[PDB]
Amino acid sequence: EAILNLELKTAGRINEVLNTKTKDQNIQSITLQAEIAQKRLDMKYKQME
Amino acid sequence: QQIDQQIEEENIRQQRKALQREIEDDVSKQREIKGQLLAEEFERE
Repeated sequence: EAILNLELKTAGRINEVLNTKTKDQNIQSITLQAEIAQKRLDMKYKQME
Repeated sequence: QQIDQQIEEENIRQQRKALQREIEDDVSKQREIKGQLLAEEFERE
């Protein structure tokens, strides 16, 4: 029983890490696309002015 | 000795984590830089 909870401690650790790296990158995705949307403002506004 | 070493086997299983933190740093760099760059896009225009 203690052995099995070692394996499923490991599974837990892995899943924590997977969401950490997955959502880091998925939040970055969208975030930087939002930065592109932000780019639309600032980029065109230089010449708009 | 086997008990002692089942314990040590786990002590050794207990660096990857520090690298995971380092990986978050790698994202921070590049994330900030792309937004830096949109700010530069306005400057560059």
